Amino acid sequence: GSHSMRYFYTSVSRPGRGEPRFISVGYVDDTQFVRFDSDAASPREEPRAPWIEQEGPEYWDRNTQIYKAQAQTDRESLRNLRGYYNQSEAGSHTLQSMYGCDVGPDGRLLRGHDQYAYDGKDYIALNEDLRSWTAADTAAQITQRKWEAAREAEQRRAYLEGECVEWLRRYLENGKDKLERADPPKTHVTHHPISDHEATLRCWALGFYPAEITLTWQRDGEDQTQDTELVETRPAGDRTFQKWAAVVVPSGEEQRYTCHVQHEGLPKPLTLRWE
Amino acid sequence: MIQRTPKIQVYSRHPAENGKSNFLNCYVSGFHPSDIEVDLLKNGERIEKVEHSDLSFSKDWSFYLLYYTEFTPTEKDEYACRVNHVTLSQPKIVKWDRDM
Amino acid sequence: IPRRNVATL
Repeated sequence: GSHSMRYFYTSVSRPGRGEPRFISVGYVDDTQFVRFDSDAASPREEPRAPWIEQEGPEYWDRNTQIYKAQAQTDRESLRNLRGYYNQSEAGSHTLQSMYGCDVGPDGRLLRGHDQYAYDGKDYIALNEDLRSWTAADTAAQITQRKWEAAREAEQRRAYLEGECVEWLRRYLENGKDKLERADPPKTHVTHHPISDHEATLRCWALGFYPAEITLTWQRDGEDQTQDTELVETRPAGDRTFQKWAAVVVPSGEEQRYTCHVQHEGLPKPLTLRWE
Repeated sequence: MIQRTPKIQVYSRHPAENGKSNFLNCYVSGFHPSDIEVDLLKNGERIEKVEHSDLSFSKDWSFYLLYYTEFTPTEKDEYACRVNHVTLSQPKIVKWDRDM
Repeated sequence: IPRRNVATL
């Protein structure tokens, strides 16, 4: 299938309390596989998925040095940024970075990603062409002019089209069923009397991977979108996800309601009922 | 500077059964900035050794964390998640309900 | 694997 690799970096300044805290995490699709935290006792890239543990000590050692250098670079960026925005040197600011590659079933690069946000707002993004930038404002234009003059996009293309795609392809091979085969949800309906005239029907989807899923209630085959309470998809803490959809129904009318489940792991879309 | 209020869900990893070991989760998402305080409470008291996921963020740059602890649900014991954030004027307490 | 990139904003 189609797959993604993404690195997510968060730098948070704390002027007076030392260098900004740098945290990195790496994902393949919805699976986290690495982390680094500048505030750990011995900062190093650590595994967070079983299938990366096989990578040798030079993998871990290279990546650790890259994160330590990136923490220093981000520290410099935050200084430049408070300067560009004419902000106080006393306050805490956030720099987030998100980069990686989307690849199709053939494992060819579909799209490259390389963007930044300052204080939770879009700042600069590499465009789909991977050769030009979109700056959000005049501050971001300073970064843009510098990175154009330095041919930064050209330097970054190499990683997105090369190492990003080849290491993703590697991780996908080594993850095997964990990354390439969808885990279908375990589904059930529960019934929660509110009074003698109303009851809640709750349709559960548990232990599924990846996160993408659709849950809907239907009354006599008609979608009940207006009257469905749908919780945001949430992590189980074991690399799988959960979701539920609930509808309030008149007592004795339960038989009119069906829950409909769409997920990549199911042989076909499921219809469930109170049973 | 963007501020986004955290969304909170409190739930078990598996469907709760009294006297069966489980995981109590507090999922805090959609917040900015990243500075946040999350405590799991048992009968109003802070649970110790509570762990959390590595700080991550969504396509809109909003942060999410899972706070979790091992627990054995019983009939009587009450669990909750207490969240403090710059966007909240009071700490937000969400009670665990095993049907949610 | 993460990229090596030393460019500041």
